Amino acid sequence: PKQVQEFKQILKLLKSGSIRAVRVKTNGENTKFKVRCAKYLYTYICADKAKAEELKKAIPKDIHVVEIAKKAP
Amino acid sequence: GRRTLSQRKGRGSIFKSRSHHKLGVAQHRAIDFFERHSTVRGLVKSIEHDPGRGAPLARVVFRNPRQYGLDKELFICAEGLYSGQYIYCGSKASLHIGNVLPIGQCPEGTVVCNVESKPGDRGIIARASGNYATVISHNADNETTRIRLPSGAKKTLKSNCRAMVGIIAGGGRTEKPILKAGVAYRMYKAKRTTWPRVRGVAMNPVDHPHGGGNHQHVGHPTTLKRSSPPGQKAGKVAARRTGLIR
Amino acid sequence: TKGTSCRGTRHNKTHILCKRCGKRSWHLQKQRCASCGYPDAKMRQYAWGYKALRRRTQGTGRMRHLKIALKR
Amino acid sequence: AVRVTYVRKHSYNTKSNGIRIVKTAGGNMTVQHRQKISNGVRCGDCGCVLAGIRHIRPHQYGWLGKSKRTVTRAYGGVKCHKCVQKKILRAFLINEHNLIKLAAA
Amino acid sequence: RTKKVGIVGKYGTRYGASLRKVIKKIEIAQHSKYVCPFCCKEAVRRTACGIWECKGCKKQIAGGAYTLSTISGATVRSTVRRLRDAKNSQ
Amino acid sequence: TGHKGFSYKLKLGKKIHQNRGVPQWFRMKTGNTINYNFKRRHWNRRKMGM
RNA sequence: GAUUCACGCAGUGUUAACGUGCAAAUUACUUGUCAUAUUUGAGUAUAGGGGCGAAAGACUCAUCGAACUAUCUAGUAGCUGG
RNA sequence: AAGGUUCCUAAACAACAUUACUUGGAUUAGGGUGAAUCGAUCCUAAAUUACAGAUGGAAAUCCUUAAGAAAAGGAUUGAAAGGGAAUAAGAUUAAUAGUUCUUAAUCAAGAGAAUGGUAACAUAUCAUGAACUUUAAAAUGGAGUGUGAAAAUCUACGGAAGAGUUCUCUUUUCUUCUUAACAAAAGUAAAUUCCACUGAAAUGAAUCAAUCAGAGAAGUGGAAUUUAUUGGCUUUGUAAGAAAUUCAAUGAAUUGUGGUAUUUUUGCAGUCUUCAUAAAAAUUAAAGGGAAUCUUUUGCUCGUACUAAUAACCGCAACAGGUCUCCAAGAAGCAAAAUCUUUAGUUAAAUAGAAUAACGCAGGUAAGGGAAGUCGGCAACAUAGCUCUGUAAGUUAGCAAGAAAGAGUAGCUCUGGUGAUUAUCGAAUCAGAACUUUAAAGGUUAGGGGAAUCCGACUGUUUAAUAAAAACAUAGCAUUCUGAUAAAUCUAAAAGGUUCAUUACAGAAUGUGAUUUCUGCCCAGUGCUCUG
RNA sequence: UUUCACUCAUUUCGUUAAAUGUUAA
Repeated sequence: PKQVQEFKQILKLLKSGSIRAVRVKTNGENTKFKVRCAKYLYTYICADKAKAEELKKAIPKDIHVVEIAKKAP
Repeated sequence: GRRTLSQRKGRGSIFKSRSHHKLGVAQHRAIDFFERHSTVRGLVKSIEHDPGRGAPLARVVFRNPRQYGLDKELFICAEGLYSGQYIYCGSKASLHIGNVLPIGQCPEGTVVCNVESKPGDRGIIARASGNYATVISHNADNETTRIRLPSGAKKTLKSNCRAMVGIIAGGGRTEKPILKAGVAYRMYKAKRTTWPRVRGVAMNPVDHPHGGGNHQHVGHPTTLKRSSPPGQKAGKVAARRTGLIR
Repeated sequence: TKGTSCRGTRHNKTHILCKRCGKRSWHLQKQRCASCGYPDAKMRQYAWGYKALRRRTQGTGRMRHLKIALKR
Repeated sequence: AVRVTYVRKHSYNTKSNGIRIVKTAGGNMTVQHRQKISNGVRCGDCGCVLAGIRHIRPHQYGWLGKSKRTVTRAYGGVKCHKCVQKKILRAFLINEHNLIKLAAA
Repeated sequence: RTKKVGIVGKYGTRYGASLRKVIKKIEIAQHSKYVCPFCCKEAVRRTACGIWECKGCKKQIAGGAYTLSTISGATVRSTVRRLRDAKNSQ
Repeated sequence: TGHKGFSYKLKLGKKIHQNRGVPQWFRMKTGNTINYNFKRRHWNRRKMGM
């Protein structure tokens, strides 16, 4: 698993065709966007809800998105 | 009776040499043209400890005179050699310590070690620690020279036998008194199985010719002919004298 | 301690099964079979071992191909 | 104190059977197989350990980056920087001497 | 610390007074430091029997079993030097 | 042992297979004298020497 | 190749127990020893007038002043028993 | 290793486990052992075996690269403890699990002629590099001291949740508060080695110890490597969604920060020690040289159950005997000692009940005397830790020596000494003073001492199973032969074999037995030798 | 009749059977 550091690395990651699955985890403070690629599981820790919403707009429509919360799926 | 331990030693079962950590064969390089009509320069890369022998061994590195590459030798260290030294071998080599020269180019009274008894056989005589042989005389009539062996014997050799100038390192090794049985046990780490030597008189009549009766004694003279069969040849063989010397 | 006690350390095999005779007579360190005389081409037979000859010889097995030939 | 067991079938504390006990979830301690300690490169002349090259197993240099197993210098990775300076002086000074010694002395 | 048993006091009282006196001469010279014939520093210490290494000077020298240079190996170096000079000139 | 050769394990399996008894139907044949397998052994009774 | 204790080991004494035994050599206390002439596993080498032995004729699969096994062999007996 | 189905489940108890058995490692019948990453397979070590050759009447022996029209160079085997490409956490089964499932990775084989820094040296592949050669790694003893880090134990601050005690008190005692492989790089360590500036004497620098310096110290500024995966520790992705502790009837709650304490493990740094110098190959990288011009597929064969022992192994057995290892809590103490407890395991391990005779086996005590017993203080008793004082003759001057001998030691309440940061914080250790008592090492653990004589010098070894010694060994002393085509010596023979990878400071064969002192006279006899 | 001189069987060795011998240069 690799951690991306800024937004522009994960905007570029999503618009590529190599995505395989996205899981969104909501925690007490932050939100993690664990994009599952072919090799690694890249994740982005965001601390602003507005920035989190922008990421969900950029997610393609043919890809499955899983939302995880205080209860495991 | 049984077979005495001297007989069992010739079989070589537990009496084989403990030569596993030994460095190699310490000898001169093979004789060729450049050692017979020119000189080769060798570099003393390192000086190392060969198990089972008192003298150190030098890792000399000659260039290959006919091909491209190196030629790694293993000499016996003359006392004085150091790492990074240059040594020259050949008929035209200078008379410096560590240089290998034919025995005929050395002046009278010079000191050589690791002498060849027969040309091209890469060293026979004067190889132990501190030992050396001295050149006595030359004979240009038949190209033969006389040297004095470290035992005091005089030997005649062909004048083209090679030898290294100097004294073998590690002198005075045997002047330090061993003190403990443990130290003598450690001496034969890279040698044969011979150390704890039971007296024959302490044995039994089957095991040894000395195996005595109600008093520990030999009972017959301990000086024997050279032609005694193995098994009864114990003591002193062909002894011309005995007792303490005055 | 030459009796009961010294038997505890016996856990190392000396012989294992042989490929040619099927018996546990293959000496691991001698690399030969004590019974059928392995890699030696000829089978190990002796005249003093007359019982050993009547235990493994011709006619003690299936005779898969010789039973037809002699019957023929 | 939680006591552990060897995971593999080796049962002797040989050099290749080194283990490290680490902690895991719930207070359980598991067994990790730890690597052996290697040696670095040495100068071919003075036998001193070179700088800039890591001390890892010989096959692990295949996984290393191509620039992380040698130093960008003549005889890099085989000779110390002092081992090389004397090489240059020997090559130059001796050749200079052989120009005044022979060649119309 | 000791009156007349300098280094062989580690042997205690169990090898004969003479044998401890004899080994004292060798054991002092075996562990002693010698003047290095190249860098002239008292920094040569024995590694093995017959091998001596200059510590702060990067050299290995072949010498005696317990001393850097023996008496027999000292007159030989001079003897060869004299013969070398005589051979060159006439 | 835990570690064993391939052929040795199959000769161990056959020894397991031969440690069985006479099936009941075989005992009901006319003129039958085979009731028990006298080549039977148990791990703690006799070691099979292999 | 100093003095000791401990995990272990040995086997000084009781000439204790046991002595158709827990055991075809063991147990208890006591004693000695308890890392460099140390302890120990696996692999490997040495074979019967042979090997191996810090040497007791000790050890060489409960077998040793010449192993075990089979053949010569139903060895011979002026001796003993029927 | 050895065993081999002994593993698990169900039915069932005739036999077996010195009574019995519903129990069983016993009877019957089914079920169970899943790997690209763990091992074998691969490499070589001591050693071992082939074709051709050599030897032999023969069977067969020798040789292992030397003898060969054989093998760029030397053949086969030899390690489940030596070397080696790569996998971890959680869950799951009546039983397999670094093997299955979920999740997350890694490795191999593929398929799609450069910059920067003074320098040490540095740049997600980058940034070409053939033949040939070299270097390094794999790959190398032990002791002891200091120290970095992790874990465990202990402890300080701050809480959350649950349990125990509670007529006598106790803001109390106890349990949980966790995190993998592989990677990232906010913050930040210890040690060593190098680089640049400058040039040390009024010599400095530094350690527990040392040790270092004009072929250049200390100072300042840098570079590199090591520290159980990337980069050592905290932290981060993994990853809280797991797991642990609670509550409710699947769903909810929390998961701070420290320590100048101890142990273990793991490295590092120099010191000591050797007539001891403490493996090789497979395999990999780099250099010198200048020839040439992210996605996806596959990862085969075999072992894998169980015991590993006061019941699965070897001893005829469910035998008090024997058999190689890994992990390892509290008290107390110098102590991994004796003694007691925690997690885990077990209460059965060749049958019991009653009575409480003699003679026994094991453990004890005793009036007065004190070895008078006996071959003999055999057996038992006795001294015993720590602190202080004190300690003979003799001596190889090192020891004797814990010589011998004498004094102190408890509990409670206090006082002082030994540090760190600028008053607070911490370490168990030493000394001292009053008071009280049953006057204190002694529950356990825990040397009897002295004066002489004989032997062996010492540490060591020995008759497995009646002798552990004064016997053997030992270092020391001494004698003999041998120039290596030799000496000794194995073989029937042998371009055969051992000491010998050797070379007189060596090899081989012997006697005496440390040190000190001394080794007297005899060459007729028997040996051995001679240049006669 | 030992006493010699050569090598040609023979003995003992060394290497990668790698400049031995005689002229020339």
